[PDB]
Amino acid sequence: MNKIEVYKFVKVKQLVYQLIKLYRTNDMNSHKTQKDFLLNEINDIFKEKDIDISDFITSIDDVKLTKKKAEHLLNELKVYIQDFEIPSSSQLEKIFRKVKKLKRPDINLIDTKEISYLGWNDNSSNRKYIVYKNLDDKFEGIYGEISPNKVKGFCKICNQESDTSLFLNKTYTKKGDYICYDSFKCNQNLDDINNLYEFIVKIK
Ligand SMILES: [Zn+2]
Repeated sequence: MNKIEVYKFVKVKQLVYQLIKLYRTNDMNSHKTQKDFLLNEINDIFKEKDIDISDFITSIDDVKLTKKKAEHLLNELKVYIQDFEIPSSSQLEKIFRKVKKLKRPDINLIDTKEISYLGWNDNSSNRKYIVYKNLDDKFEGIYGEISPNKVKGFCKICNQESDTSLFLNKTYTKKGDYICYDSFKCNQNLDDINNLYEFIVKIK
């Protein structure tokens, strides 16, 4: 309501580092239009949700900004992040109703302001489970086979280069693609939940 999704925070962060790239070019005269662009993208992410960010905007509009100063201010923003809600045991069991033996994720390994989706591996069946909220704000889930033999490439969820493996959904006729073996690393890269929805749609 007065907070933002984890994936929007990843985007805000990506925009702040882009500002630093511009500042690294010692010629803000040529890059003024880009600067105002970046600043307005960050602000709009908060305007949508009625959060006052005219403050952080002022703070970051400074050619002498660097990583450290940015990170502190960004960490101060973490307070506005809508945490990922992890389903109860019965909700999880219902999502994966057909799975008789369901390995649960380790809640100690999970920071809920750092995930847009919950992805965890069951190495004993070479499986990955993925849980998320859909467009109607309700839980969905999928699982599939993922080989532990990783190959470097573009993850088809977050679109970045990572240690990836082929995730095969049942849908046999198998549908799938290469994704981050480690979904927690993926979630640090994922700047648009739509990317996950489009992956799901194409393999489901
Ligand atoms: Zn990824």
